[PDB]
Amino acid sequence: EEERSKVDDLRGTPMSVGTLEEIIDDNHAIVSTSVGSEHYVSILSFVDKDLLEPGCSVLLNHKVHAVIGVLMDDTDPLVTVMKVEKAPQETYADIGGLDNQIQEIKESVELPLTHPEYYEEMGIKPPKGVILYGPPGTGKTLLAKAVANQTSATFLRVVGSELIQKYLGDGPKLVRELFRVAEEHAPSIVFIDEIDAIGTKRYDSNSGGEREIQRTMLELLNQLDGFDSRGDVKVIMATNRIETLDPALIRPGRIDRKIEFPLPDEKTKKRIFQIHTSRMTLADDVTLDDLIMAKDDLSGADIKAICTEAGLMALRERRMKVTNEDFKKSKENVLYKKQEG
Amino acid sequence: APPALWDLAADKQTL
Amino acid sequence: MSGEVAKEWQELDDAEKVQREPLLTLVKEIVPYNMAHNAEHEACDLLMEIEQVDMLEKDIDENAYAKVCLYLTSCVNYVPEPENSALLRCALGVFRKFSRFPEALRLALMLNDMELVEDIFTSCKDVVVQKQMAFMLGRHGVFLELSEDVEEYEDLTEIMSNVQLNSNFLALARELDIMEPKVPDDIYKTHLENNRFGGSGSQVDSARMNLASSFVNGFVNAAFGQDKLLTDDGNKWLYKNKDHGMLSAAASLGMILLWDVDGGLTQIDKYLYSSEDYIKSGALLACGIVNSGVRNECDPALALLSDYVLHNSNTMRLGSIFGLGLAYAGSNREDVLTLLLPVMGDSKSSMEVAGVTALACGMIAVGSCNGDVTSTILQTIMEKSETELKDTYARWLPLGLGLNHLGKGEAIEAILAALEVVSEPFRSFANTLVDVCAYAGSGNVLKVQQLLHICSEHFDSKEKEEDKDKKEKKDKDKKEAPADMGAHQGVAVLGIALIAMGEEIGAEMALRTFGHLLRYGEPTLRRAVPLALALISVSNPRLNILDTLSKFSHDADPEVSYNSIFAMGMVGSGTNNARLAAMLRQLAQYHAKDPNNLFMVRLAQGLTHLGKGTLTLCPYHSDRQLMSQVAVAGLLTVLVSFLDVRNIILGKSHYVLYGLVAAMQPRMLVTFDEELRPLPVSVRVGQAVDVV
Ligand SMILES: Nc1ncnc2c1ncn2[C@@H]1O[C@H](COP(=O)(O)OP(=O)(O)O)[C@@H](O)[C@H]1O
Repeated sequence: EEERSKVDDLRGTPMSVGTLEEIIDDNHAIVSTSVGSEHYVSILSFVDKDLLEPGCSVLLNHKVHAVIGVLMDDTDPLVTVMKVEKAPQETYADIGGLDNQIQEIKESVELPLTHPEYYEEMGIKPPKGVILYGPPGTGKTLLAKAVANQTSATFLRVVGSELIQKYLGDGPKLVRELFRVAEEHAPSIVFIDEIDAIGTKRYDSNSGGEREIQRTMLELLNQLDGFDSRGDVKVIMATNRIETLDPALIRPGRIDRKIEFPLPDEKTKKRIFQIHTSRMTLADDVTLDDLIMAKDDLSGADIKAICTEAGLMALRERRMKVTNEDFKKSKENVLYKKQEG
Repeated sequence: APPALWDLAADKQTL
Repeated sequence: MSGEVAKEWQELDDAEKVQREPLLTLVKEIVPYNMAHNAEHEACDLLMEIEQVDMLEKDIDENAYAKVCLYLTSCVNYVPEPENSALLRCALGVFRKFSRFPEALRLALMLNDMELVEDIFTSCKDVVVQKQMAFMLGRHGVFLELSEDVEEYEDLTEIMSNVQLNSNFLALARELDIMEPKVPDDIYKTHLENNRFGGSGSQVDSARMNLASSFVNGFVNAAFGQDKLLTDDGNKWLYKNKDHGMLSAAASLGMILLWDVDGGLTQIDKYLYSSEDYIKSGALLACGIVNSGVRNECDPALALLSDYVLHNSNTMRLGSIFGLGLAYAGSNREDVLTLLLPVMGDSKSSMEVAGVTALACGMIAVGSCNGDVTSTILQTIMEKSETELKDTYARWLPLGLGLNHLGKGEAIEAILAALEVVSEPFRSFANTLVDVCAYAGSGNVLKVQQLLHICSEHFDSKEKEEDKDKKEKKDKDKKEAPADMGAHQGVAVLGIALIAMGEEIGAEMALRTFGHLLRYGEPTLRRAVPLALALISVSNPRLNILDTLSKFSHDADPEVSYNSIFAMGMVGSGTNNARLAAMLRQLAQYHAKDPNNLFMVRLAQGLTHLGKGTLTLCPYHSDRQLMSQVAVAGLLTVLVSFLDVRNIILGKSHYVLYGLVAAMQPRMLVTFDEELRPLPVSVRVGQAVDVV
């Protein structure tokens, strides 16, 4: 009522956007705005003065640097790197053969949160995350796992060494922003994959050094270890190579859970070929047997890629239905493709 | 809203 | 017509037109229509069918054919005779359809059985008959809905079923009754007072006397007053005449006091003798209650208490003579022989002189009566009247009666109310407030009408406030109070205690009005507002209290700082937190003078724990260092030598666990009383409250 027509005059019409530097118990807070402007502002209005905290945006009325209120504004790039979304279409039911492989990690992600009764009544509580690995170039094959975990709860994917040692650090502080922001959105899940921080060699741009990459991995550990953050943000880790990964990681976390990715067997290979050819119409003479027998240790996206080129040449003939002959020669483009490289 | 009412009503002494 | 492939309406209500004539037919024509799939008018034919199976008295088929209906069963054919006829035939006939296995499976609140017995039970409870299936069937879910709005003081009664059905009967009845002002816990407060609740109270553990250990022994030894072990004593028929050994709270307070020594305890020699090197503190205030609750029982420091307070200095005698009878009375009886001798021994001419010991036997009573102490207190105060007079001691006397018994036949209110003639409006605020409220809980609606008419006469123009406050006190949480605040005087103290006491319920639900009265209320009443944090906050004080009052804490106003730190106060002392101990910093760094500073901080010290330690558990050295460093200031500023004992009142007192007081859902009577006076704290009111 009258207060809205009052405080606006004092804070109106213009007011500077300021930054809270530090707080003095007088209700006077040392503030900062461009450039080098410190001051004492004692106001009882809009505050919330407890939750302000230094390093945040406080309004500044031109007469004189007075704070009528506070506006928390983000945005921020790292909040944009979290979502959206996908709520992806890929269930863990769209992949096969890993039912025993998955069923545990599926529990450990849905054992808390959804269906807590057994978990909380049991007084056990292992919500420290998981760890994955698998050859030869899989792991996003386990993003066919995490792609089902993307269908529930809250999630952010941060993967690859590039986002760590890119420029001169500042070390983990990007990892710090990830951990703390995933704690702000808690509950959540952070999926790490293919940790090459030791596996990569060249420093991007001008950067150093190997040990500072090792110490930023170290602080990744301590912030995951950790002293002292109960926030979850669960952590899912994966890679191709478990060799270069240091054991300093495993005892803090993930100590309880890590899965091995096997290569598919005959019925799993056949199963996956059925999964990818479920959509595609194929000629009556298409046979999966000679396929899964002739090929050796291929995962899903390999035979999925031979489906993709089979449909490619099927479009070169403008046929909605792929022929087995063009499936064997179009296949031979990937067969020879791995035999050429 | 009541706490913000009394919160904004102290600006008369504050000014 | 009902089976015509056409979907045309209507097959409802048409049976009333031609009725007897279709009754020359049967359901046989109906069954091929409803049973055959891909046929028109499947469930619509049940609108006609529910009336034929209903008029034929058939049961669970009217249930079965009212499923998709959900509507017509309400209004259905009127003359009431076939309706209560097939209503009681359908009634006794639907429950015989139920629990036929036997022993459940139970129905099987569903939209068929419960919504239909609700639907027709509308017309059942409207005008005619009574006692529907609700008494026949056994469903407590519909028993929730069996009752209609009526005064429940009479509803304590039910059909006696087996203790099997009585246990979950009493559970679902309980959870039905919690929202409600009255709860099965009423046996405590009420009054009542008839022998029924003691009979059924000792019959709930009848007849097993071994596993009866819980609810019986804990109940007799957990009782400070004599009424429960008294009426229940006559209602406890285990053995003969030797159950009185586990009664009278002698071996009770002895056993639980030695288990408290099992779970304690407080330091004796080091602190108290190192303080005895310091001779007498200048506060003359809080040091006596130390040896009150601490010792308990020992005589040697009791003659130091006495022989000192023979000097008569101020009211310092208070906690001392309180340790006189509290020591020996810790178990029983005790001291009530020499407890009251100093009363007449010491014209008072005021409370701090002969009224202190006059308070003693009344508060140290705790279950007496017995019955001598009643007539002894009434007699001893009728001795000293003009010297009392109406003011300083009359504050504390009713606390020696109403505590022990609410429905006590003795009226000490009238004899103490003949002294009202002094006409002073001021001292009669805090005097007549808990003077008239502290005599009894009453419950008769007559008492406050009496005392309003004979007291007012007229009116006091002032006390009337507190008198409607006493009425609103008499009844408890009847929901009558939200109707009693409509006055909401410019005095406005009606609303503060009216919402304080006026609602006792587990769910707060009082946030809307408790905030609406501060947002809508006149100025300076918000000073009174946080004081309602005493009652409703027993559930979850952590979130809301330090939230709201955290804003009220750094306010420069010493009144809302004082009444805030109290507003949190004891209900905020239930448990501790890192926010409290960390917040204690710079609460004590303020440069303000006056007692409000160390009442804020030093009362904020007692919220860390209550009667817990020190051996076992939390160390006493840290308190020694905090109270030792903060006392370096002023230098005296004797209030620092008042605060150092202030925290260790509750700190080193121990020997009593609260918890809350209390877990049984009574309330401490000395706390609300005393904490109402120092709100305008001036001289000795703080020490009167320091009886604690
Ligand atoms: N066995 C399988 N079953 C179903 N889908 C699979 C399988 N293997 C791989 N895929 C699909 O192919 C992709 C494989 O990713 P990949 O390149 O092997 O791992 P990375 O990129 O981590 O090295 C996944 O996105 C998945 O959708």
